[PDB]
Amino acid sequence: AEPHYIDAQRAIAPVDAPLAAPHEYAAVLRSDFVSSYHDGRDVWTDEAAMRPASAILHAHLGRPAVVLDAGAGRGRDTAYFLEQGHRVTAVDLVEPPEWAPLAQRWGERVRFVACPVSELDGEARFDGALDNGCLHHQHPDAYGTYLARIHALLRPDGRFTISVFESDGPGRLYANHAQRLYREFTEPELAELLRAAHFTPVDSQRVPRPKAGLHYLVMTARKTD
Ligand SMILES: Nc1ncnc2c1ncn2[C@@H]1O[C@H](CSCC[C@H](N)C(=O)O)[C@@H](O)[C@H]1O
Repeated sequence: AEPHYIDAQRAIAPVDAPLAAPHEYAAVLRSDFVSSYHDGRDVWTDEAAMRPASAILHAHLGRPAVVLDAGAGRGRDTAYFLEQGHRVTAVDLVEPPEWAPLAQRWGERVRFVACPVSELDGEARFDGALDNGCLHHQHPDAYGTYLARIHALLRPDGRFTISVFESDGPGRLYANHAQRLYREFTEPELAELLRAAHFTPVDSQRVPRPKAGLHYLVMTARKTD
């Protein structure tokens, strides 16, 4: 494992020290994201390779439905889902200004919550859920609880689409300069993670990131019976 650029601006380096505890890490996570959005360093928002994941989830729903956007950022995917007729709940640690014009355009069809995914209450509220680059930044000890919340929030026939950084070789854990964690996955590794979280993968796509010279891995799953 060697340091490498993960996006236009950020080089990430393999973690070699003991990780910050999950409680401390939550603050590191919020701090980096709020600074990045404030500064306009959210280079993911306008990356063209980020657009296929939402269309993939819609294809697996096939109808207007109720969709959770977990880690929704500025709302690009939320707008995409609303344009298909979905009702959407968008959740993020950081509330950006762009949620207001979206609320104006879509009214009661969109709901926004500026909270961690883990704070979402309820069960069986959504037909679909999209994680477009959120899970792969969580503390590894929090993957299970994060995915279990998604799993519980989905209805029995729910679909979950997740996009992560694709690894070249066995996936490793890295950190950016602000100490945000980045996990890259192989397809077997991501499938194994989902199966352990009681999801059964039904599709997976390697989405090129041409300007970054990398790929996203976009996997869709149902609940395991
Ligand atoms: N535990 C958590 N709960 C809610 N949002 C989180 C989170 N951890 C990270 N995030 C948010 O996850 C997003 C990852 S960046 C991707 C943003 C958006 N999905 C897009 O497609 O552009 C950031 O907006 C970050 O603030």
